[PDB]
Amino acid sequence: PVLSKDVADIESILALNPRTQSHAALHSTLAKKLDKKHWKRNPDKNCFHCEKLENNFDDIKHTTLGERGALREAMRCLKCADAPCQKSCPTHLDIKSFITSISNKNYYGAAKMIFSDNPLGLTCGMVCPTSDLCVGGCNLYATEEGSINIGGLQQFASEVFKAMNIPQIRNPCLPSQEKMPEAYSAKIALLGAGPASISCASFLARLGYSDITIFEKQEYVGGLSTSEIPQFRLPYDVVNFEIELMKDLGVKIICGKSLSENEITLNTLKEEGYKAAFIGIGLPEPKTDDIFQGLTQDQGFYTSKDFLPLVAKSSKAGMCACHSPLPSIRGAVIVLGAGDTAFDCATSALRCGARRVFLVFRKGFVNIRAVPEEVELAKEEKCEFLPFLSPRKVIVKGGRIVAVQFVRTEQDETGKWNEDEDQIVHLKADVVISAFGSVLRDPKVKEALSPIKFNRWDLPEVDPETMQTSEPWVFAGGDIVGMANTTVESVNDGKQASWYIHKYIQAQYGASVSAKPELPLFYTPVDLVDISVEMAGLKFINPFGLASAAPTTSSSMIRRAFEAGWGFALTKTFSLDKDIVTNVSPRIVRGTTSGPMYGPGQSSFLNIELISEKTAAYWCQSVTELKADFPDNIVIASIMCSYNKNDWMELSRKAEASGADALELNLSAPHGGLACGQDPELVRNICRWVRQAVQIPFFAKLTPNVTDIVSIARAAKEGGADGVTATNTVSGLMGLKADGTPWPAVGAGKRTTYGGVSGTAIRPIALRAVTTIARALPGFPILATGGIDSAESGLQFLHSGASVLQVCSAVQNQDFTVIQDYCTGLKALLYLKSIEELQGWDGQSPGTESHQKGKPVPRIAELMGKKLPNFGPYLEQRKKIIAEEKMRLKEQNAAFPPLERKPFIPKKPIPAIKDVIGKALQYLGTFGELSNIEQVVAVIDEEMCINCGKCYMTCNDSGYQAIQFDPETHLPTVTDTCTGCTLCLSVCPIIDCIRMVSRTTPYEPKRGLPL
Amino acid sequence: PVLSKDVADIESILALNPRTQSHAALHSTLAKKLDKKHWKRNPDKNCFHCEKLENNFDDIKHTTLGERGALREAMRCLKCADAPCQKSCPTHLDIKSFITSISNKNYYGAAKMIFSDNPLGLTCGMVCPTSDLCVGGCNLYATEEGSINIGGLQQFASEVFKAMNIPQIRNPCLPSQEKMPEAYSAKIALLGAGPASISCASFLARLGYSDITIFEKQEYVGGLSTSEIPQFRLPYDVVNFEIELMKDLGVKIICGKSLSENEITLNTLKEEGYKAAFIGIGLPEPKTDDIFQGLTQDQGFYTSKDFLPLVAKSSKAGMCACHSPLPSIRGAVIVLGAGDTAFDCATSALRCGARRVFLVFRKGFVNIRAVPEEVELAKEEKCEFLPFLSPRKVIVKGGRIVAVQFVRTEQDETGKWNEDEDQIVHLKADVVISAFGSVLRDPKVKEALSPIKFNRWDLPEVDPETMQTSEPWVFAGGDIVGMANTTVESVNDGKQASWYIHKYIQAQYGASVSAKPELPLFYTPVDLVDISVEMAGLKFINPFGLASAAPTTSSSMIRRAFEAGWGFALTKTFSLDKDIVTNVSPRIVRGTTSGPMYGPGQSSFLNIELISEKTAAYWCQSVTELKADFPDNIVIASIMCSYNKNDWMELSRKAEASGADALELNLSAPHMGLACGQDPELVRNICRWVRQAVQIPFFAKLTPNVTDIVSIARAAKEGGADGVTATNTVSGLMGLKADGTPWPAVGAGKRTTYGGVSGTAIRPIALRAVTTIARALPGFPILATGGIDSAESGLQFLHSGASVLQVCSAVQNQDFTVIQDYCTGLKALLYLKSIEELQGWDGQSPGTESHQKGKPVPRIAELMGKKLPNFGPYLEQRKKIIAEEKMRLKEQNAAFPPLERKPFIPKKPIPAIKDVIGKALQYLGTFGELSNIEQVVAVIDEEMCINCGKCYMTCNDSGYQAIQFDPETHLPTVTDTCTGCTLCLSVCPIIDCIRMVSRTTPYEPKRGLP
Ligand SMILES: O=c1cc[nH]c(=O)[nH]1
Ligand code: SF4
Repeated sequence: PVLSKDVADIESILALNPRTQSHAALHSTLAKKLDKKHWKRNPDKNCFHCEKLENNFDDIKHTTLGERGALREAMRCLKCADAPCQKSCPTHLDIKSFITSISNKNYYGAAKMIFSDNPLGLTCGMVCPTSDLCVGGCNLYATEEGSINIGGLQQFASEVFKAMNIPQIRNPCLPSQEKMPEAYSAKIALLGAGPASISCASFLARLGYSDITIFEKQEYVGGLSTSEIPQFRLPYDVVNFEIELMKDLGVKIICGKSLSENEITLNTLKEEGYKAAFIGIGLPEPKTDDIFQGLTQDQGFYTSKDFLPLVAKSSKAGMCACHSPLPSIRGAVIVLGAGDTAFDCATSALRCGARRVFLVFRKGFVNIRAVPEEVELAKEEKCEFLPFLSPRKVIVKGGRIVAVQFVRTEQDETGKWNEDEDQIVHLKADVVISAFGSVLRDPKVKEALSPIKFNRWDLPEVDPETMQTSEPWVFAGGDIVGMANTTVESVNDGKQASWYIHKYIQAQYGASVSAKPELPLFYTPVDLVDISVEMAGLKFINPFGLASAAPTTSSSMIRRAFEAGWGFALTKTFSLDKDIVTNVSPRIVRGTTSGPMYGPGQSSFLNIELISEKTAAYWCQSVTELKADFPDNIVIASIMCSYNKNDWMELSRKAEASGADALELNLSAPHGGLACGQDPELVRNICRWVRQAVQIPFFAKLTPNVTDIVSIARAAKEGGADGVTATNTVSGLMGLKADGTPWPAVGAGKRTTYGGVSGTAIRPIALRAVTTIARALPGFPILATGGIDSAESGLQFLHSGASVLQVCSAVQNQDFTVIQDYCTGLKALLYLKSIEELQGWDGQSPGTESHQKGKPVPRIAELMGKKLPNFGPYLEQRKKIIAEEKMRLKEQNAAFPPLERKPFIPKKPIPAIKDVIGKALQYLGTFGELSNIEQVVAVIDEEMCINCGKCYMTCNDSGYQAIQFDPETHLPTVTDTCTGCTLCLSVCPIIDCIRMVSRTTPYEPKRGLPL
Repeated sequence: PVLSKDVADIESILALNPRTQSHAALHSTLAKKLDKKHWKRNPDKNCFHCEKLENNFDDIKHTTLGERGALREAMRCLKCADAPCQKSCPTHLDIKSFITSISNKNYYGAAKMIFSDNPLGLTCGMVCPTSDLCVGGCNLYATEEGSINIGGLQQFASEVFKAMNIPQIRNPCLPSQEKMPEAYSAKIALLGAGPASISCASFLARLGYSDITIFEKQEYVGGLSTSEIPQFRLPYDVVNFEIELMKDLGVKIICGKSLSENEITLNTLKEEGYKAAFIGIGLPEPKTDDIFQGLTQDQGFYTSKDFLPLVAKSSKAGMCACHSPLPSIRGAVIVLGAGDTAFDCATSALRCGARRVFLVFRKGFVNIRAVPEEVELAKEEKCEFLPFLSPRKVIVKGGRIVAVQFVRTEQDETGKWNEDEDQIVHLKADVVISAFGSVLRDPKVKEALSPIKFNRWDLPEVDPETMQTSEPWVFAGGDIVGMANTTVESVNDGKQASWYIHKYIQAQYGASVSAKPELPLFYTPVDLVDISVEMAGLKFINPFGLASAAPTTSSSMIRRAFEAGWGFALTKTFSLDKDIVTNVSPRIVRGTTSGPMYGPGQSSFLNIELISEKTAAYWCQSVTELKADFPDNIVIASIMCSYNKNDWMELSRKAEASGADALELNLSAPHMGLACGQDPELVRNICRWVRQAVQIPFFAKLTPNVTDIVSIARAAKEGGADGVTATNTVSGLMGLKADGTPWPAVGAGKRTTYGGVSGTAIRPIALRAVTTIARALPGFPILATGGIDSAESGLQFLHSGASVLQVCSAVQNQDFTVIQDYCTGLKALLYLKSIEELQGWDGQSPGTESHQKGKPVPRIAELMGKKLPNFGPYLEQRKKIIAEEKMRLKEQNAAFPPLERKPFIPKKPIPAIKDVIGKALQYLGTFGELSNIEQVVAVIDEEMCINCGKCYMTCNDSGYQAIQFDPETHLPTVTDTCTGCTLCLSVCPIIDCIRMVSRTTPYEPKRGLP
């Protein structure tokens, strides 16, 4: 037949494959109106109709991220200097550092950063009104694509850390507590177990106090995070996780005991030997309207303090022993108020069965107090909003509310709010929920706080810098102070107080504290992991070092790198005076290797820079200064000579006499390829010359621009080198302007020369070079360089036979502080190798569960395998099915078993660096050692698919035409003609939506004709 | 001194540099509350006052993109198969293709795609309610980051094309005007110069009709795009630009003529010899309420039909000859309605000086019919919204409105709407604008359409598939038909009608048309540019071909590539039967060369694939078939043998005998490396054997994995090759999982071997190889391979000395249709070299100018030199400066210097491919040939800066500590210690914010010691 034509079955496979177009298409406006329905993803503006939410407490946050989404968004962040988002965070989170960690897949280091400054970091990531806080200051607001989703990123890293089930540990800088000063045994009382006291108690325990007790009124802990914030925004297991992290530090919590006359008072505390007290009881009473006096829940009237804890008790497994019936809230519901309380009452009422919800405001839309994020959740669930109304009468008939009468409110010229008596509204409703806010109005609670001063708002007065009340041993924070209105500011109040409580207690025991506040960071057992490594007789405190490059232009720069934590550093390559060089400009440019993406995370640079412009005398003196000040940090002098025996011995002896721990020989000088590093005989002789001249170890820095880099490495070993640095830059031309001129272009003539490519774009070249050397010359020390930009990629190089890791381009893309990310990331990766329960993870990445847009898909029988993509009529069918399950799960009200949280324990010793070096090399082989019997095929998880057809298009025009793409559902199916080439997996936007599995059917290679 | 320590001056410059912190920070809640306001970028929820907008008609669209933002968003689009965004677009725009073109910097090809299906492509990008159309179908809605900004991308590409000032041309597929059949001179009339008629006339002109007249009532053209849609959403120069493209086709517009019983009627048109008519007059009258009859504008009452045209005429330069004043709208304004019209009245009233605006509507918020995009503009400008209110009477005192009395409305059991007489709102107001919608009511207009049938809605009845009325020669579309809600649906109405008008006219002249409607595309002189090239005695219809790789796995794929338009193709490498290979799996994986970014635009792939698993007989038969069916497309047979003279001669003769235009020798076989292609002696011998065996040209495919690729290129030439392909893949390992297992991992043993890296990550290596071969062997044909993914990158290889361009990974990332992007993009790059007025562009990219969020910075004397970043109290000061000049601009009032938009003409010959090949080599040389006297320094454009400090951080930890970063404004300044290394420019997220300029102060290399 015609071999180069598709048979009919393939032609039909290809039916939806893209084709070039020679005419404009004709589609009538009516046909287009009818077709639009089928593909619709987003809310339909014409839908007056809210879908059913009864008993549906699934996550509704727009900000929740999965790993795929988190990685994309962390890479987008500019990671700014002196960042304005951190300025705008009330707990001063180092957002730049934690987002950097996320971008490098170091979720532990990110979470550690987060919890060091905010012990409720996961709660805050979910509930912070970021548009009025950190995100409000984000520099990327100045771009069309907009500000960073900081809260969703914070939530993601904290959720991953929660899943690792690692405990908090006592501050490892402290002495053993037997040898702590008596002052740290002072009895400390905190009142109320909400965010403020949890934060305060956490920071005090970090400081070393061993007798800290939170007295909580209720039977449950967590404050409003537990009793009122809905489960569909803040899951209760988050609160429990943060509480258990506190209790890891020894904080005790006693429920059932109140700050109140005839119970706990400041007097009883003092008489019982408590030395300090923190008041964190919040605002316990609802703000009331006299109009509603006498109305009962039986009639359908609630305050927010009645209603929200009723919903929480029935929806938060682990709050009570009670399995509360969800309140039956049938009919029309009036919610009064314009803060967070009102909007959570409105969405919660829908979960209780409300038919319609009215949010009524005394003022206008311009005056809502909740942030636009929280408003949007009520708007998208079709709550109705009624401005400029003040309630006047409630109509009760038949024992139940049937209506509320309102009057119109207005402003005048002076801007005073009047009520117009003749302008009334009669609104039919079955349930009324007042959500005006909260107050402190309990005389017995205020009496228990005698004798502290209260202000005009009848709240305890504090110094806003120290949180101290008018009694020096009594501090206060959170909602009770009437300044904070957010979880993060309540957390910050307790943070601020902890330092000055510490100051006060220490002073009572006759001890001073430092004038500069110094609260400890957050620690786990991961931080005790040893990441030192020995190589060629040198001891490295960690395997990360600065390559000989632009970040080591000046020795002052190395000094700051050592102060930041870098384990070692190379000098910029230097030479004898007679070889002094002069740079041109421009000389370092961004790579075009990943398209027109500007800013953070450039995939390469190209440079036409020479060796150091600074003198050997400068470098030799600098090496002596750096080694005197940083004896545990390895300093390697990089040096270059022309092919001259006297020159190489003179220079190498000068560098050794300066005190360098080792030398690195830059083999780039030309001679007679062209560079000495490209000729094995020249490399052997240079190494022999240097070996005769010095006694300290030295390493030959190899170029990758050679046919056989193993032969160059072997030559250096034969000549006496103690190791090799693999590799220098790859020779390239980065591109041309459309007029043909180069970049970089030097002078009026716009000239250039070939430069060196660095960064992640050359990492496959460097990894292969390290691997081939490590396999051909086993045990010969390798210092790796080329695209290392994270602990994860560093570990790939260690696994491939490198002992230590040089970095340049990742610092050019950022700054020296990436070292803290690399060190915490390597500790975490090694630590997790000891945890049996996490063996399904890939490093710090949890096994990918079936999810849509960061949220797990409901595991429902009738929802699975029914060909229901997430659009058009199929989505409405999924909603129906989800709604029907939620109702079924209601009529049977069992299942309250929230697992008790217990940390995982290492089951083997934590590997050291020496344990992982070279351990991936066994998997490498020749092609003849790869099985062609054990073939695979692709398989697609339709629940994760976002219907783009990229797998189909890649198999059609780059593969085997083996995927069926459904014209109505846009769901792909791999068929039996798959060859397992794996291109589809490689182009799919969803991580792990496509998997390769063992082929179970007979396999025949497609040969076209016989043989 | 201590050389390794910073002196006090440098320690001061480093003050804001990041440092690893040792402790948790202490900052009181009060202090944080005060400091927050200094850095604030976005709206403050606590601010209830509108920022004053009087006479401010600057663009307020959230969707507008500059080039930097457009490139990011276009790379993000998945470019989907059977894309649902296109299904949800009423004009069926190929969104996948035009967005692909933008991502490849081919803005001409994008614009051509847009205007091919939508002749108002720029208007629609600006004003489409995309959440109810294309964007509402976007697959990326299923991701956290969300749907693609399709309209903003459409707007960006069309705006660049508008700036190129290139005209539309007559359909080049048509016969000369001389030889057109008589039917195409039929006199055609269109009524109304709005979107519907502009579209219909445009498509009729494309089909070849030469006598098309649009009759417009007003003295201005463009319909509601001109008369009512505000200048701050749709600038008038967009309308003018789209009209002039239509006029390029010969469509005539006559203003001051109306369809009305006493002027133009269907009868008079028939009497005058018009053979077809299209009714596109829209809905000319406002819908009114009895409650407002008698009220004048001087009493404070307007309809939207009265108000919005007054604001348009005053704010749209060139819309009228009469310069006219902005309406005097003072005090509180009530706008009645909840559609597009009402929200435009509300925002336009703030431009006229309103103190307060109430949008009042009779149903609830859930009932608002404008799209959320439109609502948000009024909300962000602090308009108040009053639901459930219906007007009952207007209070007039002293000759002017003082208040409107409303009654509350509600929804009962049925859902039917009631009015509550006892429940009243007395709302003070000085101005009332009714924006209830629009109707056709004029009896003289309706009588002029006799005798076509109207429907119960009192609108002309049409067949919804043909747009034909009850009279066969009269069609209608747009708002007048009552289906279209939007500019794009009106455009599509005219597009639909044009085919069936064409069908009717042809049949009236005794001619049939195709059973399948076939409207022509949009054409410009760019499309006539010749991009053919000769190389090694072979003629290539274009320089783009498929590399020997996975896209040529089967000859049926090469067939579809040729049908798509690819100039040439390589077979997958094949061998003799005895050398039959068997592939393993998995064997092709995504690159990790640009981090964890999945989906489109992978920066590399790695493969451990072998040569073809299909036999020589299959490939030889297939080459014969392909050369039979595509004689003008070049087919190159890729072949490989072991180091055996008889084998290479046998296989090359078999491929030659099949009809291959040329052979490509794959030198990857094992025999200073282990592959034949790594040793010049072996390459020279292999080429010699093949040269003795065959007479057609052959090319040696060179590996980059060699010390000196010139040596193996010269060996191929010495052996008799007619050229070389540079280059094959780079040897690499793409990475390991955290447990040490590799990817790809083959079998239960999880084994791998070294693979070949392809894609954009290897482009610097391939460009180096091509340029160095072209300099060493001048004139020797080079076929380039490695990271070619656009016409722009292809042109870099032609400039580097290649003649033709092989592609693999860009197709793996997409599909065969990228060839159309490559071809139009290369035509555009060559065409633009002939346009003197555009010499300051870089290819298709206009010269970047001061912008923030892709919107031009106002060049006002008071805003500049004045250290005002776009945040906190500085932003307030900027908006207070801007607002005062807008008021000053209300008086310093000009609108009488527009610009006759005349297209740029080539003023030099358009280069052929042969004219550009090798032209970059003149700039390449040794390091010694670079000047070290002509040094540069960095300079930052503060108006474009977004205050991230990345320049500062890079100079601090990778440079010369030469940048000051201000602690209060977060603005950087380059100081005199700059060395011009250029790292800061290279990391800045804003294109062209940092510039390198010639050093003017004395230059001294920093030596450390003397
Ligand atoms: O060895 C060197 C010197 C300058 N630039 C590089 O990339 N490598
Ligand atoms: S990197 Fe660019 S945007 Fe950022 S501060 Fe520097 S000049 Fe401004």
